[PDB]
Amino acid sequence: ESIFLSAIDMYGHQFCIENLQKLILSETSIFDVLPNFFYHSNQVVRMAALEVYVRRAYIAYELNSVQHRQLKDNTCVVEFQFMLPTSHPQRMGGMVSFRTFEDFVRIFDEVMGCEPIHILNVAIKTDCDIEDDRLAAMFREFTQQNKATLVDHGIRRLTFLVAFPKFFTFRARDKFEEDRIYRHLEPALAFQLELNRMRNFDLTA
Amino acid sequence: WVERLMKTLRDPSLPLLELQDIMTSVSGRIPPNVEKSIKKEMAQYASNITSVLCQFPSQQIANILDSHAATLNRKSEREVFFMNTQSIVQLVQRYRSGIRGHMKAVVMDLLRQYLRVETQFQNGHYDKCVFALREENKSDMNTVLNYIFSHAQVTKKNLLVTMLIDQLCGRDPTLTDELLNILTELTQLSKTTNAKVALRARQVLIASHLPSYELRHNQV
Repeated sequence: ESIFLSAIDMYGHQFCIENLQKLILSETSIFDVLPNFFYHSNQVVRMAALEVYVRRAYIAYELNSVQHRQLKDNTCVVEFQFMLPTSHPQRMGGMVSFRTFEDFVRIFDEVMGCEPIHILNVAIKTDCDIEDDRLAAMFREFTQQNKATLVDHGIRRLTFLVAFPKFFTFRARDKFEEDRIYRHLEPALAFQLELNRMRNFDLTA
Repeated sequence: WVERLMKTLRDPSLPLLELQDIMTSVSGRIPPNVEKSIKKEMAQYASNITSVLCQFPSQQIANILDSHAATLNRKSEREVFFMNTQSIVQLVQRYRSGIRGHMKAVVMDLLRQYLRVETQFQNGHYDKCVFALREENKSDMNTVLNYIFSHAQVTKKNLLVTMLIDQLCGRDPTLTDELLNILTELTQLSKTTNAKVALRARQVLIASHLPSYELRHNQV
């Protein structure tokens, strides 16, 4: 929290940069803390979060371009362009944060404006009562109606990050919007589980 | 003019446009290897405009150019390469320290232009300075006239210098070993007409040694 909030007064002092580099390049988990940086007072740390978390998560991916965009709101988005060197032979993605439910559904088609290579992630401030069913139904109610993830350009998966962090990954393209297998997993760190090895099995989480 | 210079120098897309202008005017006589490397680096920097963990890749362009130089291909690969890349070398040299370092260095150059004039009107009366300049510049009296002409409008120069110092060492409590030398020389302008530019300079020399309220707030 100190590293994240201290770089926001003025960035480019050549010590906050290395601190963010340490946070991205460290082995210790910091995902129990990152989702809580919605603003906390500042409204710029959003970008500072959105660029670190992804960087922290997408370790097996060759990330070549990060960009910070903002809508004419208090909605900052970060877009990413990356690729796999020697796996499934260019991907893109983006991440945005919202407040408690509604800014997500309100400007969903706008924040989307970053083969279905696009990967869209979203974080929402619901810091209460770890309850998979309620949050899952809340997000699924919107994904079951809004199919922009298929008809806009094609988005492989939509990740719902509840702020310790609870991850609900959905695919509103062909299948029912639910995933009991990759729940609570970061979709970029889903490879670091050796769970795809269970090829000959129908799994039940 | 000062505010627009400040905002322009802080806009990350400026050296991108300088790169585009020097490279578009030179489409040939450059090896395709260094050209493609520069293209990829500037495309990355363009895709990462106005985002954290982003700086102009001057060092990477310098690296690929100096690598092709280290290979040192002979017989019209040496001379053509070393000549038709000097613009990009100058571009990375200007932005060797990033957009912020270039921003500070430009104002430093303006302040050095100020000192270039005013350091000749200290250490003596007016007539002593004029005589010394005539003795130093025997082969041309235009130089002495330029000196006197510049010194005539020293009050307007002082106003612009105050506006420059306001944006060079303001909300950034830190000073390098180059700004400090300019400020030291600028504070030694004992002549009262330049007191305005000395006094403010001393403020900087004492202002950039204070806490930013972030250390105390975070720790407490």
